[PDB]
Amino acid sequence: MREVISIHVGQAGIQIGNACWELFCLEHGIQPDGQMPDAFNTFFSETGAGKHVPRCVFLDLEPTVVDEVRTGTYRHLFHPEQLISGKEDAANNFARGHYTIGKEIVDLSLDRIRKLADNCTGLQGFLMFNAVGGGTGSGLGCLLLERLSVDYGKKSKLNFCSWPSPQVSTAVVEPYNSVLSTHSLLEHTDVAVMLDNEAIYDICRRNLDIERPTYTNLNRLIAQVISSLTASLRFDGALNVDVTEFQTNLVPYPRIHFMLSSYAPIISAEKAYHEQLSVAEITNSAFEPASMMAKCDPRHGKYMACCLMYRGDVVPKDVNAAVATIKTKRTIQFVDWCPTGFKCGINYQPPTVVPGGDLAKVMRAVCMISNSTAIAEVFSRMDHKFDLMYAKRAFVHWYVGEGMEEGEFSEAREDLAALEKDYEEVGI
Amino acid sequence: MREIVHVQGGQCGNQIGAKFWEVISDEHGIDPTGTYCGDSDLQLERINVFYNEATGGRFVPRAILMDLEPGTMDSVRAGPFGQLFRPDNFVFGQTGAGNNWAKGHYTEGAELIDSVLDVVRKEAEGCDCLQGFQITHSLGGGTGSGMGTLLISKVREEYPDRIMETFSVFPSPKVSDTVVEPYNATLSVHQLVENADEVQVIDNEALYDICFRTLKLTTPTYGDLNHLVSAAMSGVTCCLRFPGQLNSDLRKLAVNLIPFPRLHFFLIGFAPLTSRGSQQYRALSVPELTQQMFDAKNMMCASDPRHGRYLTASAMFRGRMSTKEVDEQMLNVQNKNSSYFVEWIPNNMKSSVCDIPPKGLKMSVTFVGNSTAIQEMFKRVSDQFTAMFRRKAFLHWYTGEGMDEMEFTEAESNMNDLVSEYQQYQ
Amino acid sequence: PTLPFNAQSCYRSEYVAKPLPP
Amino acid sequence: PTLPFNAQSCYRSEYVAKPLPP
Amino acid sequence: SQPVFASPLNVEKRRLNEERALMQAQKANIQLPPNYGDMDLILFPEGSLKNSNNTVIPQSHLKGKSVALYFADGADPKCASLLPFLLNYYRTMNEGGANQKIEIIFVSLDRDREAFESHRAHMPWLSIDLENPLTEILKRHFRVMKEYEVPTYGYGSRTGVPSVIVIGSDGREAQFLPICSGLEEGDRALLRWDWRNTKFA
Amino acid sequence: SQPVFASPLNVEKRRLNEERALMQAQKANIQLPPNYGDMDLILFPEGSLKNSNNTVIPQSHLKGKSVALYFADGADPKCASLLPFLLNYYRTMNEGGANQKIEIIFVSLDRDREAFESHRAHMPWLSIDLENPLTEILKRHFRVMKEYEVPTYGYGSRTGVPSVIVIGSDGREAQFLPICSGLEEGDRALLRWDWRNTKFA
Amino acid sequence: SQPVFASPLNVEKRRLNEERALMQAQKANIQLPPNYGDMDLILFPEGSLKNSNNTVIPQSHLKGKSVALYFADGADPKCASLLPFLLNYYRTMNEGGANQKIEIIFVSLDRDREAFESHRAHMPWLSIDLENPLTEILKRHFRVMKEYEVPTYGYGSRTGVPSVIVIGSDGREAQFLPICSGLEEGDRALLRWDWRNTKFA
Repeated sequence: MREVISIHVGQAGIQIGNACWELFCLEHGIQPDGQMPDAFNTFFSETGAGKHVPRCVFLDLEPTVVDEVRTGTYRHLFHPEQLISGKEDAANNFARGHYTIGKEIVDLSLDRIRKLADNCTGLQGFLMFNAVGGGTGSGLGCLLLERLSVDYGKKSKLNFCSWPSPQVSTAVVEPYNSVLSTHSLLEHTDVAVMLDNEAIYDICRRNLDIERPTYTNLNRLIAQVISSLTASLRFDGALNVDVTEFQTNLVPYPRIHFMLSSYAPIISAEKAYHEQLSVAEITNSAFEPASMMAKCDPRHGKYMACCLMYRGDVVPKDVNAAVATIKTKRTIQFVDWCPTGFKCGINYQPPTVVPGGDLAKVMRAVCMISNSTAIAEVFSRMDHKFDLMYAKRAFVHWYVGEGMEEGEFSEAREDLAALEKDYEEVGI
Repeated sequence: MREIVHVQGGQCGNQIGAKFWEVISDEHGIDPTGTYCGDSDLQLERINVFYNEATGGRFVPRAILMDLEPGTMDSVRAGPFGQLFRPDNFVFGQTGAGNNWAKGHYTEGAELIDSVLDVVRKEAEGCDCLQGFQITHSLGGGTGSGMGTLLISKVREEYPDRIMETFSVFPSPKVSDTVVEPYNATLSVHQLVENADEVQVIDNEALYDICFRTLKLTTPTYGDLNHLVSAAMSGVTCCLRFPGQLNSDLRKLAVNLIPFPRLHFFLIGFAPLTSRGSQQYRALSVPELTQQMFDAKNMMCASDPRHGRYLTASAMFRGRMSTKEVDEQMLNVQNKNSSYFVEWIPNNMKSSVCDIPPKGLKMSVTFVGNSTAIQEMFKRVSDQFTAMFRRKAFLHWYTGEGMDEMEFTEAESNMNDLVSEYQQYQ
Repeated sequence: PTLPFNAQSCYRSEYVAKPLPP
Repeated sequence: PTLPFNAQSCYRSEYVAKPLPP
Repeated sequence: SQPVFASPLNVEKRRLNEERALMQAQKANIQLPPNYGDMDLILFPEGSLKNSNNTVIPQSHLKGKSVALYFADGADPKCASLLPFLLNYYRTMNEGGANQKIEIIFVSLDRDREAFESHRAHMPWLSIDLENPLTEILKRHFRVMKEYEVPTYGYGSRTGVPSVIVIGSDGREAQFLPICSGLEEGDRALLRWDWRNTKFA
Repeated sequence: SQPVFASPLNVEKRRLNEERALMQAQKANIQLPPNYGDMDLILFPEGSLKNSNNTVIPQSHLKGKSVALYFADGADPKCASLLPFLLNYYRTMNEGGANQKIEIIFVSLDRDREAFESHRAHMPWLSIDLENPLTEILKRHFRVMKEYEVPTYGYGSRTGVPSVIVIGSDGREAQFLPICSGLEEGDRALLRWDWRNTKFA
Repeated sequence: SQPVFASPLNVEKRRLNEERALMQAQKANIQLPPNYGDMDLILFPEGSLKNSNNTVIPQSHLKGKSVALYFADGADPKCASLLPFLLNYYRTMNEGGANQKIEIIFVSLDRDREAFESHRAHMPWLSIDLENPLTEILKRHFRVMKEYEVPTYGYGSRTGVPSVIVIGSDGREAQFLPICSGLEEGDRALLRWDWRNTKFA
């Protein structure tokens, strides 16, 4: 009846897909098997006698990261065809993942997608998780969004882009991948949320005081965001916020759909039993630049619009008493044509703690999503790192020789340059 | 799934390649007899990459032995882990190339090539889907350098899109046995700059410096030297065989480390490396690895990288470790030594994490650097080439087999322009 | 003379069949 | 054979959690 | 008279049940010889089975669980290869749930005592002792055999080694999982276990 | 069937509980074999635990306290390092209230009687005697070993000595203290203890 | 858990009280484990204390008084020096008023019975016999050690012999009298003893 389809593409999408589905299953009380022995309907199906199969697809061109999903604990939970695999990777290459290797895996993708999305109409949309820096994450990621746009027009296509960090990249061909994707992520994606990697790394190193996180500690924190995102979709709410609600509220014009994130509180068990997590306390920490999930200081930008989702024992009254304080604060400021700039959400069911995790069992929480002018720096930084490389044609022979043509970089450059001209024009 | 076809050329390639199969077999728990011991999934889950079932329980490697004289592969058969190889994968020669690159390439390579290439056709195509090849050879020798490279030329034409990496051991700087060294080395490079994809250079004198100055072995035999080269080979292919937090195949390495298609000559180090005396005293950690790794003492070539610029580097880590510690050290290295990294590219390094370490070590790292300090390698071959090509010393051997004098001049220019290319980015 | 192998992965250490939500 | 170390800090000697007055 | 006629356990069953039928008929319209439906069988005698601590459990303990016989030889490469998957499968299926679902009996094809001990020490499931006549009896009953030296009575061999056959209370076979068989789908044969429809009642 | 299926306490528990389930079933659509929820076991017999004066306390003494096992070896440097921090934590945490909070049991991986008593002289918490088979049974239950000497059934080492394991009433692994683990907080990990939710009820 | 948690006497206290609590809970929001306020022990049994010319004195006679334990040695020159001052102090203080206010119970750290009787022949206050394990459990409870020979559970040696410790009802130290302590006021620390507050109820 009421559905939203998850699409995971690439390395990053699969790994963060794993941690997402662990929490979704755990808080809905379904086993490794899939039988809990109608609030779940948005995420899971009904397959006979009390058996729930998730409404997701895993895409990767290499088998070795989807092998380990088919091999571990949740192998009886995912339908076998809902994990689609090739035999060879895309190898950090946009060109490979789009034109060469990508064409014969999207036909299997759209078959599984269509059968998993036609059972009921009133589909909210598609969550998409991709690594922009990656090969199949970027290359294939454009292509299945291209064909989705032709088929299902009217319908939300959200994205959670794992964006290159300002200082740590661990890939040298990655400025080419990021610029080429951003051009086509502009045309056929409704909402883009940036999850920078080392933004979350130092958040852990300050708040949780964890010296040795891995990707899985990163995946649990992203999983808590998606849960707080769609809590109103699944559960009872005092003022519920859906996914169609966002696009109208955070996107002033077509080109501008790049938003940041901040979740608070995140404190360990050793400093949570000291803290009275009042609504004022958690909303102050949400707007702090050290808690943003992009490593991009909003002090050199203006908040064009902002969205706040509360979760727990949260009264509507203390929200208004705590958002009015943010409006009067002088360090944070709003664009002139946005006098009012807030969307609020209160959901009842408190955040679910994963055992053996590193968060703490807490009474209330905030997830904040904001559209800013400070986004001008994150493409102006790629502006530099792309003209450094492309000047003397570094790595260009790879892309040309496997199907692309020269001048797709020039077209990607013009659209990125026009995007910077666009954000600077809004901020005036 | 994916398989790597292994091809071993020359006396060096057999003695080096014996130990490579000894370390992979130990890593995957394979008996000298051929069977398996150790009841864990991790080994056999990705065993197709190297091995092949025989339906007697037992495995055969995807290996193609190759030499022009029957002696050197008699020794590898008589040894332990010598029963492992299928005896049809050997290809024999009776004549042999006497350190003469010409008659290795043109005359006595041309009648054995139809036999060895038949073995490759049968074995490579024989899987579901091939990932590529790897060749191990010396560029100082005759059948490692002359006939080894002709195999690469023909396999590359038949299989254009497959990866093709090599572990070539170059001429030494200091002492030069097999006096026709720069003729073999120079003529090999121009054939190996066009028809090869990734090249990892090793010097013998770099290996002997590591032994005598760090490992402190009294009598380092070819068993001990080949143990270390094998540990480098296993490092660059961990991802193919075990899972990890950040996967990295062979093609993934190349597209990062190769900015322009001409320049693909790489350097190799391996950490950790300490004597058996100081094994228990040394604290093993990610910062301790990354500073052992970034050292000319540790490097497996006789070219000091501080004379040049790391154009692009990479580290393939193995072991249970935190990403953030990996991320800080790769950033710490670029922040303090800002003059040893080329400027018009930020963050010159790639990180990779494989979960399963080598057996006995809890954490390790192998290292790949694309430098313009390898210019000083080719110059020291270029002057040595033109020193004896001036006098036309030992040319009748080469020119009596079928070559013209024009090929020598092309090999000069095709190596000097590569020298000039490393100048351009410095 | 080969000692046996004493490693288990990141995967097996933490993705186990968990007990039922409260 | 040995004679043992016996000394501890002034902080731990006389700053311990005393029970509250009635 | 499942799955063969010419088996020692079937002739044992026929003997005791014929005896008991004669006795109750002598006390008393009784079909002599009794119907195989009317026959009641004690499969593992009172002291055949033992857990990993080598203490006997009665046959009645196995109620509510899919019991699978596992014919294994120690030295066999194939059984040595199958063992880790089976451990993992036992792990996962009996850990992730509300009741115990499956249980395994180990039957040795080894030749001597130290081989049997060394092989059985790796196994947490129940096992039958080597010297016991029940091992040979079960081999004949299921016609499991390493290579043909046993005179089969006109039949053939159902399987080689290793084999897993899930069994029922009456001594039949409910499913013969194809490890090395007609289908030859080793280590993927485990996934076909219908523990719902195969219960030791 | 927690934390593992194949552990000696769980196999004794299964045997005993369904033995009693068949007894009351004979005496009387009660589910056989009984659910892990329906099962109850006595973990520490009457004579297991002993205090500083070697005077025995029963298991029911532990009710309402966060109890944790401590697997220790006398001569191991890591254990020698960890002991003073654990003792200071015991001190301060239990002193700082008008209620008992936590308790430690000592499980000995040590060589022999003399060394065990010498090491046990340093601990102010409870202990289990080394000759008692319960020590070995607990080790195989919680998968702690000093190296691969006793077989484990497709499982791994959970940890090494020294280790602190917060336990429950029924052999539940309530939480792992990361002393020498995937996290390696030597002498710092003790602060992770959530004594509030893990009560020996 | 006053003044220590790792005491044998505190372990004995926890045992008795929590046993009582469990039996009461079996018989019937009763707190397990019991509160330290609610825990009660019998400290000196009827056969502990012996007075002048060897007559048994129970605990009942210690009520409504300020009671101090005198941890003393025979051959220690500091003990030989401290003894006459405490004798004069005891005499003067008890004569000075209507009530007898203070009492001293003597805990011996002597080698043997001859030394015990030789030293105790002087003293007129109460004394605990050397064979009774009380004389060592009290020692471990109030952290007294002549020489670092006691297995001591990360304690500090709170005092050296001689020492006097004012005891409460529930075993808590009322006050430390600083002879060989932080104040180091030998033979004049006696005057710091307040007797209004430190009443043995």
